[PDB]
Amino acid sequence: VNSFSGYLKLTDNVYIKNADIVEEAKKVKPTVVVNAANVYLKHGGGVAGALNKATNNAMQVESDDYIATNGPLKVGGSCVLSGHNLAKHCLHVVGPNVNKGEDIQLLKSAYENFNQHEVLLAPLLSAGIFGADPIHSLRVCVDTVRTNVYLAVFDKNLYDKLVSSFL
Ligand SMILES: NC(=O)c1ccc(O)cc1
Repeated sequence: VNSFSGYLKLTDNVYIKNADIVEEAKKVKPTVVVNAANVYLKHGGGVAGALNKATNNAMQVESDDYIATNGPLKVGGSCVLSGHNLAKHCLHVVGPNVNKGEDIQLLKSAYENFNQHEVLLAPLLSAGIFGADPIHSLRVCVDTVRTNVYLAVFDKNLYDKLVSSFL
């Protein structure tokens, strides 16, 4: 049993809810929240901007030190950093950004990072301002992630379309 409430069960391991990923983390304090990161960990907008704002910019300060030491992530890659006031840990995952011309085949590699964690609160990778089709992102998630993933879909309209089109 875990603390996640109000989710629709899609598969053995994938759950979905209409929720802003920022308010859900604050309520649940999950072990792992996933950030929709870029390779520079520049948390300007989208999910990353919202998560970072909720940490009062502490996520960005920690991230800048991580990049100064390690250099940029890979598209499809990840790093584990603090969850600050939102979670124990934040798994910063880089899905391909279609609005930068990145290979959508890298979305499966991105979701493979989730398998290193038994339970996660996450957004749909490469959705929103990353430009991918969220229906596709959900299909890759279901077909790639084997650990227990709780997806927060911000758009009520999109949430309803994802559920009603799910195979
Ligand atoms: N909380 C927000 O402002 C936000 C922004 C983009 C998303 O994809 C999800 C949430």
